[PDB]
Amino acid sequence: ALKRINRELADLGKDPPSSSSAGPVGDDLFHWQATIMGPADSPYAGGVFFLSIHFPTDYPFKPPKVNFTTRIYHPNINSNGSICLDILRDQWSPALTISKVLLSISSLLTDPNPDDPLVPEIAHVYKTDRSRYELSAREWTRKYAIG
Amino acid sequence: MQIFVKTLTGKTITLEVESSDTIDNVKSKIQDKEGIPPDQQRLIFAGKQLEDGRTLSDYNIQKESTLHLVLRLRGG
Amino acid sequence: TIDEGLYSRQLYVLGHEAMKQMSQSNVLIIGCKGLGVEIAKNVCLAGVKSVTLYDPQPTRIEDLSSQYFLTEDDIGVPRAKVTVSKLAELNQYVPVSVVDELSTEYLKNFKCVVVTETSLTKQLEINDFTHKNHIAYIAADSRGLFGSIFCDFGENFICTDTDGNEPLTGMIASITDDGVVTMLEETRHGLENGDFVKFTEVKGMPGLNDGTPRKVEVKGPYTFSIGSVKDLGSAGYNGVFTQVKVPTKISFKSLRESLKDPEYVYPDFGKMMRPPQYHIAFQALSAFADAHEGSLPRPRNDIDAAEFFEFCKKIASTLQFDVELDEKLIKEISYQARGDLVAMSAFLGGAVAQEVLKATTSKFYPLKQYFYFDSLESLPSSVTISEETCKPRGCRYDGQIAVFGSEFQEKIASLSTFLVGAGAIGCEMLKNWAMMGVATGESGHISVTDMDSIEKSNLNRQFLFRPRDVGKLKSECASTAVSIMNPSLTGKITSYQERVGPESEGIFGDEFFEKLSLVTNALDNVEARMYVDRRCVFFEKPLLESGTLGTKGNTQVVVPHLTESYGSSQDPPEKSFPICTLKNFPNRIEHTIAWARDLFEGLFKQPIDNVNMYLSSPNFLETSLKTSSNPREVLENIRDYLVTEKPLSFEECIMWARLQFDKFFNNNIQQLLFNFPKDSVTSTGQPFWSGPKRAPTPLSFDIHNREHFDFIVAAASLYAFNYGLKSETDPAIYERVLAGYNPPPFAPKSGIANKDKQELKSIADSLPPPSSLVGFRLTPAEFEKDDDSNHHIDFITAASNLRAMNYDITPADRFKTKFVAGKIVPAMCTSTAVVSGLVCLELVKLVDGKKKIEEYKNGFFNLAIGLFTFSDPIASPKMKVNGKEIDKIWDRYNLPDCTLQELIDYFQKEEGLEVTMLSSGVSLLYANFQPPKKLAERLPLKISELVEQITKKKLEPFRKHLVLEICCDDANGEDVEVPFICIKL
Ligand SMILES: Nc1ncnc2c1ncn2[C@@H]1O[C@H](COP(=O)(O)OP(=O)(O)OP(=O)(O)O)[C@@H](O)[C@H]1O
Ligand SMILES: [Mg+2]
Ligand SMILES: [Mg+2]
Repeated sequence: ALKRINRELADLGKDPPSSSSAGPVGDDLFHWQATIMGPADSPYAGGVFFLSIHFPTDYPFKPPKVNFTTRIYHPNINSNGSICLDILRDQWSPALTISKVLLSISSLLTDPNPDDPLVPEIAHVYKTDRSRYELSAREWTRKYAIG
Repeated sequence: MQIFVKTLTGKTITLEVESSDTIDNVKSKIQDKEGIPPDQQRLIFAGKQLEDGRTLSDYNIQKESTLHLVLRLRGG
Repeated sequence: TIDEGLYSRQLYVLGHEAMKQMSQSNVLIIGCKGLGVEIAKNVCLAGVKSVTLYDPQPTRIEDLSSQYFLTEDDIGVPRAKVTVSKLAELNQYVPVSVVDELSTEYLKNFKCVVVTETSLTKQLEINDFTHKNHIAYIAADSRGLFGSIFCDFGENFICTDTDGNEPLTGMIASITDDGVVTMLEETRHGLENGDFVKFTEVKGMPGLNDGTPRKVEVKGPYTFSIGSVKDLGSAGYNGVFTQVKVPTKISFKSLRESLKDPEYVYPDFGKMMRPPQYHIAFQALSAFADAHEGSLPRPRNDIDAAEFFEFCKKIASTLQFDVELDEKLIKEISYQARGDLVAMSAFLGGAVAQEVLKATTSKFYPLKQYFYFDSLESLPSSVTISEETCKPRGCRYDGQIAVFGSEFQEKIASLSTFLVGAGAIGCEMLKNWAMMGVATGESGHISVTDMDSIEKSNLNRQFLFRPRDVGKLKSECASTAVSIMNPSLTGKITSYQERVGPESEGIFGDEFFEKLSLVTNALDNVEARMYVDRRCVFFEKPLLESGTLGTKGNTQVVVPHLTESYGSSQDPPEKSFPICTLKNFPNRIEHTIAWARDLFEGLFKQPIDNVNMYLSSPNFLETSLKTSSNPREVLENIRDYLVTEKPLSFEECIMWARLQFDKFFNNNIQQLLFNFPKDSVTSTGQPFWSGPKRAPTPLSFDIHNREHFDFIVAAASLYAFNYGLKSETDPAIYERVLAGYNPPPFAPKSGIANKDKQELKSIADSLPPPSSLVGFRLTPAEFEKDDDSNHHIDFITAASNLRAMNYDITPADRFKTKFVAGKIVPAMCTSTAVVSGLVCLELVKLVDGKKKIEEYKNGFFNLAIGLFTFSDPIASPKMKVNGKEIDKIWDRYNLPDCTLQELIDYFQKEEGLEVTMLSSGVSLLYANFQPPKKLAERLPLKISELVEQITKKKLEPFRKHLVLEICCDDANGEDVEVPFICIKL
């Protein structure tokens, strides 16, 4: 638990990801605040999104709870920040680090998946009227992810 | 060499292995046939629990040997 | 007509039909010693029609070694007469009687006959009758550290369920023309060769939907075959399959036929040559008793051992057994003949009671036919076991002194044990400790902790409690009961009502733990197990773990400096469903039940809490606005639970329930179909509602439908409970109120700056001030499954079934809904008895202080299939630190409360290791990459001061140590693991 978390933190420190920055809040090793930069080739470009990571008492044998804190207009992210990602519910295996989770979240941001949505209305807009989806996503990122 | 693994729930599994195979290979085969991760498998043969890093010949496991795949229970 | 308020956990193991058939069966038990009384107790708790006892032998003192319904005031009285009165209290639905004379024909009155402490001639006489009249016959025996069981259910026993597993079901993707069934993506069918399955909802092959079972040929983990389906069609798409379980015919042999050529059941595969030895040994015991006026060989007597070995050789010659008799093992059987251990009695009684239930219910696979067991590795080796030490002393422990001796009895009497939990396993463990004489000496003591209270459903397997005790504290009642059993424990048991966890370290501290001899876990969750394991590892105390689930069980032992801990291994985690599946696209009843539970919580629990917190905190609005993820929904909840939708009668509650029905079963489905029409296709052209996604349909409210009325009643009642109004139940008022309801129009919406703040402020000012509402509070609904008059499970069942009707899913009844939503763990009394017996057999090994790892055994068993297995514990891993051998688990560093810089210098100088990270609890005290100014600030402080500063909380007065985890690198820069640090404050 503690040794694994410290190993991950040290590994993150050695090489700056340049696209994510995760670290313990205050001094609590099991609670981290992460930052994600919106992909350049995406509606969310030029936006900073804050995530809260809660490691369980049984880490790495149970998935960490990752929640978006910044408001985002995405088909697979609801208003509570919940993320529809497989690697965090049942595919969680104690073999991949938090950097992999952050990369997965960034990939999800770069291209949404409306075939298995979490917000049906946004997926419907994405499938039917793409331009409206792009405008809404850009407006939301401008008015929530900047400032 | 062919061995049998009996689960605590009554299921029977047939594995094709060789005497020189390690316990890790057997656990990987059991994962392939059942989906149980190797770290969560408890194999017992002749009163000895098999440990990763050793070979079958170290436990004197021969053809048509029977292993038991067990698990711990949280109730009580 | 089964009382589900008592047999709740047992019906999830057996079922309604099994228990219904069991409640019409009579059981006769011959012999009322420890084994007989254990079997009778388990049978009475199970719920058979009645029990009859037969044991005219007068009570003796040594009989108290394992008979816990006998007292020293009953010496000279027949055992059955003194036991019936105490057995009649366990269960009120099971009468218990005594017969003073047994005749052969009388046996025809009983469904099952159990025989203990009876000579072989009488057993043959009884079996010759039971076999030809189709009566189940079981015979059990317990001699010292050896045991035997024999079962004979007749030549034509019919077993309906063989393994006790739920039928397997799955969703098919495609069925080819040659019967090759393929599962959905990454889904395993789990079938074996020869199983039978039946299909439904198959498109393109209607013939497979008739319901006729078909053979299964497992061609892989994902695909199987059913044969040739050429005629029925060309290819089938989608659909479901369900396994069909067929009865089996089992043929038993009589005891007379079985003696010549027995069929063995092997509890341990490490010793497969022994059961042939025990078969001869037990017959030789019977012959010896018949040649000495029914007297067994005296304890540790050489003359009797020689005569017994002569009998063994004679029997082996007579039966033409081609086995080489092991003189040491056989003479060991002779020495311990007069032994009577409560642990062996509990183990065999649990097994035999399960066999009796199998005979009555025709379920699970029975033992076929001989089961010979030994635990000879428990014999002490650190004491003198001889004829002089094992001779009886005329006390209640003679049955145990005849196996272990007086010196080991003194060792047992000086134990200081700690039992965590007082559930079923806790009650069994306390019984065993009382019978064994644990902690009855001057320096002995027992401590038991449990914070729960007795309930009606607990009485089905926790035999120390009675209906008059419902509502009391488990630990106090168990302590009193076991003091009644063994009066020597009066004043030597301490009961706490504290939960063992991080919050109770002021009671179970260093002083408490340093005096113990061993810890026994009797819990029902993994968190407490891990916590207690860590505490035992730190204090270096032996730990005995045990767990059960239905008919399965396991027991493990943790020995300091020898084996690994409980937390060094992993177990499968509990399964949770993805949020997307629960929210919009369910395909199983479990998904609907989870959604219904969330709906219950969000309708009757969360808004009430928000309203109450608003009226309590004078400035809750600011916190809600700046902290909640969805403050506007909180404001809406407060507004519509205070002013707008506040009910003034029950008719308003009924109208609210109708509105909620429309909201959650008619309108959201319409919106979902507006977003994803039934004819829509994915981005790749495949239809959207294909596979695990089922197209829903809106529900139109019809009062004549039962589920709609159930939902209305439950929702209205729960809303009234929240607002504390009188709730009606007569359907006439519901029909009258709902008749005059005019639904508001609804049309799905297509979607399409400072207004939101304006709306929030408008809502805020509309809320009445808290000053105007003083003393007015709303009652939240706290989920409670076990109460059937609160409409909790009723509401969950109704909502789940309505959502199933939305998506065309087969609804589940209230029984399964309670099992799933309540997360009930199936439980049995037989499994509890078996695990307690195994744990108490390991306890004597722990007391003797055995230093080798081959002498301890971890046990696993499944009583549904009759499987037992044992394995040595895993030795604790070793490592090399600074050229020294270090135990990875049981070693630690002992350092004073020195400065952080002094600690780093100590590690650099002595171990030659560079400290890189140092953490205590969940705080990072020191890291190598921190800025130099922060380190300079934190370097000259002591460890205690540093912990207090980082955690921002003072250390408790009772804190006597600090456990620090340190990660360090060697000179070359390679990470090396080191044991934790125990700083002494
Ligand atoms: N952390 C703990 N500290 C002390 N006792 C505990 C702890 N966790 C659980 N227990 C107790 O362990 C016992 C577990 O036994 P069991 O699960 O059979 O009982 P139960 O939970 O009351 O019943 P049921 O599970 O049938 O509803 C219960 O007395 C429970 O109160
Ligand atoms: Mg309870
Ligand atoms: Mg429980």
